[PDB]
Amino acid sequence: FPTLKEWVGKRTIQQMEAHGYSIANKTFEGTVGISRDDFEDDNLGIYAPIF
Amino acid sequence: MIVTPASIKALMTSWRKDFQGGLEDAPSQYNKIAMVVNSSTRSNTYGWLGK
Repeated sequence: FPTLKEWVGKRTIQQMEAHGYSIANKTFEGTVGISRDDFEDDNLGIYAPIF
Repeated sequence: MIVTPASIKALMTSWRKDFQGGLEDAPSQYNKIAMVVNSSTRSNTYGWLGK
């Protein structure tokens, strides 16, 4: 609101404002692929932690 | 006074074992910076997976 000021004649009508701001969201992706044979015959256990 | 030879006078000593361990070795402090792993065969192989 505008600051109060000394009153002399008649009231002077004043104005305010308003603001706006928008954020648009985005899509993100990551993909890896491994052969089925290589995954299945994995006795060591090195490809387990991919998930 | 009996004038004994030098070798006889040199044999008149007592053996003391207060000096037995010599000078002790430095403290062992390698566990603070090293990880101990036991091997069972010709060599060890380590493997990890990237991110």
